[PDB]
Amino acid sequence: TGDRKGDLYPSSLQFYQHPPTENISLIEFETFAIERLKLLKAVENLGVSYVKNSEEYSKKLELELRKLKFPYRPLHEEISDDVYDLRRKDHISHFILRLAYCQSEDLRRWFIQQEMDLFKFRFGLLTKESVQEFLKLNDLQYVAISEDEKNMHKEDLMNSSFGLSLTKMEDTEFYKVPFQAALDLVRPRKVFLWRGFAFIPHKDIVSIVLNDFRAKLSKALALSARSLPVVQSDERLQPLLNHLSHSYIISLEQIDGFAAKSFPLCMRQLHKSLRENHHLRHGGRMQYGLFLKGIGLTLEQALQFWRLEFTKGKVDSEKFDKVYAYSIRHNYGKEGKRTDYTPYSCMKVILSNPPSQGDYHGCPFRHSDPELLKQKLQSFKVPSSGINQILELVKGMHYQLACQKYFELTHSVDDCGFSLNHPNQYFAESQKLLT
Amino acid sequence: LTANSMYGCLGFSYSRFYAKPLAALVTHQGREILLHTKEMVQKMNLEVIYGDTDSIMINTNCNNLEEVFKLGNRVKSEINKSYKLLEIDIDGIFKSLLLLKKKKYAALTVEPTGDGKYVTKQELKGLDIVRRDWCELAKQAGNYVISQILSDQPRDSIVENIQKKLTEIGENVTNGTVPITQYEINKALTKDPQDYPDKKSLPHVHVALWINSQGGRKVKAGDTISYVICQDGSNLSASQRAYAQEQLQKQENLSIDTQYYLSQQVHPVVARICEPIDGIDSALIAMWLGLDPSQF
RNA sequence: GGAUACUGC
DNA sequence: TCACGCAGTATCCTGT
Ligand code: SF4
Ligand SMILES: [Mg+2]
Repeated sequence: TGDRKGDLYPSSLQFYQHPPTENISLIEFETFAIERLKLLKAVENLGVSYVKNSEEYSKKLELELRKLKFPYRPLHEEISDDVYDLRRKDHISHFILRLAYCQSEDLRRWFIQQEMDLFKFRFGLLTKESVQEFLKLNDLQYVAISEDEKNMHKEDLMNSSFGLSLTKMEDTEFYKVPFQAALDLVRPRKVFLWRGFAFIPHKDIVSIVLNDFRAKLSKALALSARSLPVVQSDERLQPLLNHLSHSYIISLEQIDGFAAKSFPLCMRQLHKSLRENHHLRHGGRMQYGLFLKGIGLTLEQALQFWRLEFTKGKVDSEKFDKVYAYSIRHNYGKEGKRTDYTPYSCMKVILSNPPSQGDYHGCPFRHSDPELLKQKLQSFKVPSSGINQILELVKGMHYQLACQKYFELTHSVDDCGFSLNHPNQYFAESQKLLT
Repeated sequence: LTANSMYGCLGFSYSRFYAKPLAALVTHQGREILLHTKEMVQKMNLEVIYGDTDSIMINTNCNNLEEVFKLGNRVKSEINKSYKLLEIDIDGIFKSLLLLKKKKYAALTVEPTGDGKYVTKQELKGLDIVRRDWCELAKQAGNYVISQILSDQPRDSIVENIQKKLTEIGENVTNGTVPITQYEINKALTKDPQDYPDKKSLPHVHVALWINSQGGRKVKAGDTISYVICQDGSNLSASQRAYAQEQLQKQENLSIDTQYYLSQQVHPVVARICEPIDGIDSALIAMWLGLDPSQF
C-alpha cells in the first residue's frame, strides 16, 4: 500500500462483480487488453492440447501466467504493492475483454469458456485457508462450523465421512452448505445432513463455485451487449474492441530450389519423376526418403512433403497414413528395430537393387545408356567439352569420377577438392560452395 | 462346397482337369449377370449400395415391412424373367445396417414370426469382432458397441453408453481385473516354425519356437498358437515381446502390457466400428480409454 | 518392394 | 505323395 492503494483487492480470485472506476491511460488500456487476450488464447490452446487435470496443463499454464504477470499464486505475506498492481491488472483487463467479447453469441461463449477454465485452475491452486477466505469474502457461506458444534455432533460427523479417524477427524474442520448444493454427495449418503445443511469436510466444491461464476458472467455479458452503443462512439477503443478476437499476439518449398543445383543427378532424376507423376516405385521411395533424411528434413517435414506430393496422385488421404507412414517413420528409425538408418552410400546405390522399366532409382551414370546420359547432360546446358569428358569417364566405369566431373563443371570450380562417396556429401559440398 | 469345388478345380493348376479358360468364362458371365441386375434395379428407381459377386443390397427407404416384402417379390420376379435356370431370392431383411468397407458390415436380420411381428438377430460379416487374430477383450468391446449402434435408442444416449463402457474397460485393464484368458491372441502357422526367416519379427512363430524348445508335444504347420504380449524390460518392439500364457503365469518378471492392449487392440477395432457414426472419432475413443489423445 | 495373418463371395 | 477358385482388409519390416 504505497501511494494510492486500498482494500479494493482482498483476494487473488474474484468473481469480477464490481466494474473498475479508475481513470487509466490509453497505453495501459491496450497493454492490459492484449495481455489478457494472450492469456486466454494460451488457456484455450492448452485445453485443446492437454487434459485440464494433467500436470503438463498446470505447468504450462503457470509458465504463461508468470510470463504475462497475472495473479496465480497466493502470498501469505500481505498486500504488497506489486501484488496489488497485478490484481488491478487482472480486474481491469477482464472488463476490457468483456467489452471486446459481448458483441456476438459465439464470442460470448468463447469468452465464458476461457474464463471458467482460468478460474478453475486458480481455484485448484488455493490452499484450504485461502479457499475459505475466498468463500467468505463473496458471501458464499460454505462451512465453517464452530468447534463447539463439531464436538456436539462428533459421533455423527465421524460416521458421516468415509475413512475418517478419531484424531485425524479432530484435526479437521467442516463446512455447512445448503443440501441443494451437495446433491452429488447427499444422493449416495456420504455426508451428514442436519436441519437442511450438509457438513462437508475440507474436489466437487469448485464445480458449485464455477456454476455460480458462470451464471454471473453470462448475465454480465448480456448487460454489456446491452450497453454497446455508448462505446462504439469512442473511436480510440473501436479498432481494438471490434477486432480483438482477430488480433495477432529447412522448408519444403526450397527443396525444389535445391533440386536445381545441389542435388546429385540421381536425386534430380528421382525428383523430376516424382513431380511428373506424383508417385514412385519402392526403390525410388527408399532412395529419395533416405536422401531427404540426410539433407535434414525432419520426420514431420518429410511426412508433410510426402503427404502433399502423393495426395495429388488421386489416392485417398487416409491411405497415405495407412501405408506409407510406417515406411517414412522407419527410414528415421522410429519403429521396428528402431535403428537410425544411414543414407545410402554410392557403393550401395550402384550395387543395390538394379532398376527396371518404370523405375528411376540408382546411379544414372551406371543405369543410364551412354546416349541417354549424353542427352541428359546436353539438356542441362553442360559445355560440349564437359559432356564429352563425362561420357569418356563413364565409358571407363568410374561413375563416381563422372559425378565429380559433373560437380566441377556445374559449380564453376576447376577441381572438386573432395572424394565424392555419398550423395549427402554432394549436397553438403554444393551448400558449402553456394551459401 | 462340393459343387463350388467342382467349379474351382477347373482353375486348379495341379488338377487332372485344368481348364482355366472355362473357369474364366464362368466368372466373366457371373460378372455380367451382376452388372445387368444392378442396372435393372436402377431402372426401377431403387438404390443399390453393395454387392459381392452374386448379391445386391437395396435401400428400400421404407419402414412398412409388408410393403418391403412386396417390393422384394416384384423385383425378384422381374430379374427371374430374364433367365431360365438362374434364380434370385430374398436372402434377408436387415432392420438396420452398418456398412463399413467392402466385405465388412453388420446388420440386424429380421426373421418374421407371423401376424406382422418379427424377431431380430444380430449378424456380422467380416468385422474384426469375428476374427481370431484380435484379443477377446477387444472383440467383446466391439460387440457391445455394435449392439449399441444397431439399436433404436436415441443417438446421443447411444454415444453416452459407449463412452461409459469404454471407460469401464479402461479401468478393468488398469487394475488388472480382466481374466488372463481374455488377453490371448491366436494365430495359425502356414509353414513349420523353422521355415519362417523372421523368427524375431513374427510373434506367433516365436512362441511356437519356444514351445518346441520345451519338453512337450511339438507344434507343426496348421496348429494354432495362442500368445500374450507382456513387459520384460527389454525395451523392444511389441512384435518381439510375445510370450505363452503359461510362461506369463510362471515367470516372475513378465506382466501384461496393458498399454499395448489399450492402444493397438481395443482402440483400432472400436475406431473402425465408429468411423461412420457421427459424434465418435479416434481421439475421443482414446480419451475415454485413458490413453493420451495427442498421438491419435 | 516384401513378409504374416483370415474374412468374404 | 499332397494341394478348390479369386477379391479384400489389417499389421509389420528393409545393417553388415
Ligand atoms: S555417383 Fe553417387 S551421387 Fe553421383 S549420380 Fe551416381 S549415385 Fe548419385
Ligand atoms: Mg504397392
